[PDB]
Amino acid sequence: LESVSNFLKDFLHKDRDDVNVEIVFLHNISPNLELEALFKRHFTQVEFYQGSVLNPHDLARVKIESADACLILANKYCADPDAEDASNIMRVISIKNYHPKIRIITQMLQYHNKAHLLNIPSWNWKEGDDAICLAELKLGFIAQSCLAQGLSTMLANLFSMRSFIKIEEDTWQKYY
Amino acid sequence: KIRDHDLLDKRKTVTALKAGEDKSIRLGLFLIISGVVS
Amino acid sequence: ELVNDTNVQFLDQDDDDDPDTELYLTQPFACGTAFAVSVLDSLMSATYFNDNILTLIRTLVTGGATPELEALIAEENALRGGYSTPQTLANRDRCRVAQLALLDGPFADLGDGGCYGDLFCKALKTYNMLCFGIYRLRDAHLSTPSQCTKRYVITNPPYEFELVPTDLIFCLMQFD
Amino acid sequence: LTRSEAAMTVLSGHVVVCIFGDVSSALIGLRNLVMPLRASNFHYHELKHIVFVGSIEYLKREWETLHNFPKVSILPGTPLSRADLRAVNINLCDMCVILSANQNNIDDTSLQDKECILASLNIKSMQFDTTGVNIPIITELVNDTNVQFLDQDDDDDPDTELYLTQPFACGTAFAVSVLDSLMSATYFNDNILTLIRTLVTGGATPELEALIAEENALRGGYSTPQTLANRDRCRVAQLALLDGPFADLGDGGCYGDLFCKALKTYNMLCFGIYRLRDAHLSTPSQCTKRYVITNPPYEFELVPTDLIFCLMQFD
Repeated sequence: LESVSNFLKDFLHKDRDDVNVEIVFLHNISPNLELEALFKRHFTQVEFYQGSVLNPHDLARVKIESADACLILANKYCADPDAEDASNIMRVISIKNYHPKIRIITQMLQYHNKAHLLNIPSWNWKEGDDAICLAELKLGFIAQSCLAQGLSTMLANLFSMRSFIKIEEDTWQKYY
Repeated sequence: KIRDHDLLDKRKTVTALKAGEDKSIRLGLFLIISGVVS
Repeated sequence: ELVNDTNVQFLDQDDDDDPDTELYLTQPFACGTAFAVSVLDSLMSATYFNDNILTLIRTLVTGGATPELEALIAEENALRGGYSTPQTLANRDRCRVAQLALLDGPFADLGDGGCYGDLFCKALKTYNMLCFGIYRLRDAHLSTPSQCTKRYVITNPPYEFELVPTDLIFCLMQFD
Repeated sequence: LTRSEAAMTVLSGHVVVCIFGDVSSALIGLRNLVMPLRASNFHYHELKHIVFVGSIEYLKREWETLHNFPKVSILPGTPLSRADLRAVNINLCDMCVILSANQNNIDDTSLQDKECILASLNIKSMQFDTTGVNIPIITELVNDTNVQFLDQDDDDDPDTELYLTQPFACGTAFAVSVLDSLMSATYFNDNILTLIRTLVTGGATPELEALIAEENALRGGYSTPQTLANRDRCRVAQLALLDGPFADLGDGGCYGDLFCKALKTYNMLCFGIYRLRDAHLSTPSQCTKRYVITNPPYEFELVPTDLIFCLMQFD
């Protein structure tokens, strides 16, 4: 209910085009309390499924041969970061085994483990496949701000989709 | 305090038919069965 | 940094606290003094809709780490010391982030109420700086003098935008 | 030894053993893997050098059970670090064995082999002054359904048994679960397990394991004519149809002639053939992968790229 929230608010944003592609979700354990309410709030463009991404049987029913990309999410609040992102590599292996040509977008908790994606013979970043390394960007934005303050909040505003808003007041936030 | 709150923006069409397709098929089956039973 | 972004309330004593507000509205984030990792969840969507954008962030933030260089890091882990050459020495002509003050002689003539569009043109044509944002003093809109040295970030001000001699500008200065 | 010392050393035809070990992890009893490679069958210059790669704190516990053996070496390191396996000259080895001491500290029934699988993909994706995809690998698996991830050009289906799957038929994977069948065979014939014992362990006799039961270590003997006569046993080996003794028959002759010739001339007992996966196709291909044929039926046709298993005599 938190991990999808920051994603869905920006993916289904009103200020992009009628790019109505969001129609699926897939993980073993059943949804809980207001996650089902958040799915019902977007009843037309969610279509969740129970099923495990390690079975080529489950991938076949999700029609992943037809899909444009496969977005993989990982919990930055893990008890052992070097176990999760290693586990997450074989999620990429399972997908690339079932179908080699699909785009993978993924997130990595540590930096060193990012090298492993190049070993998978059908990973080619020149076709779009990429790994968002959380420690690399997190410490990168902070490092950049030691040269000029506010550059972290500058860049973090360029990627989230955001409407223009009018404020009548002369408070600082009118210009912001 | 609570800013402008949010914005009133929504653009949906139930795709074309989903709940109406399910209900109209179900109703047709109910009328078929209750015809035979009657 | 913050692990849970709702704790942003406690970083300052003179803000307005409200748990329903998003980070991007809150004062210590708009000032660039807080940075939770959760603002990077938006980067998934941007990377799906444009592949190119993440490569720009990479070059701007990491200090220009090229696919060629991270191959050596993947193989040996450590950063292997090189012996200098003309081709190596020509490599370091990249741009750097910096911020600049409107109190220096080159721009003080324009910093008493001139419009941003003149400063942009002057700096780019003379020095190739590419001025791209302005870092304003929080209370500079008020006529009443105040001791708040706190500032906030304005991205891409719209040409006819008026600046005051206490403002700082972000730019991409050349190497020489 | 350190990477520098290993790089100064020259190794070829050696065996590299990768161990995912840890300070808390259980003993896997490496004495069992070293022992058959030290059978008195081999001449001293014929022994394969063994190098272990792993965390030294694990090796410290195993090593006091095996320091009596001729050629052994340890590189303290991690199997995932390319600089370590570049230093032990992995591209010239005869076998890379990948083992996990961990198979119980995590109970997820799915993620169980994750560290072990990644080590195989690292070695296959190396490159040298050629790519690493030709290097011999035999990795173990804790849960046999993970066999799917060892290759990119197989057909994945979770309902198939190991014995049908490509990397097991090629002899590059070996889960322990295939030994569950050995119960039935040992019930229906007592004798069969004693044959497996003598063929696999390097001839460990009930007399010898009594000394091991009493002292734990392998007690060094003083040589005698009766001791020296003991080492006339047969050894497993594989042979290529490109040598002069058999090349005359390797262009399409039938296996039955080769069997008779080799047995009558050299007492070899040829018993299986190790075929190149694509040799049936007319289209040339780069797959150096092979599969095992047991006991081919006499009038069976062979091609000059095939290798044969046999039980060569000592001399």
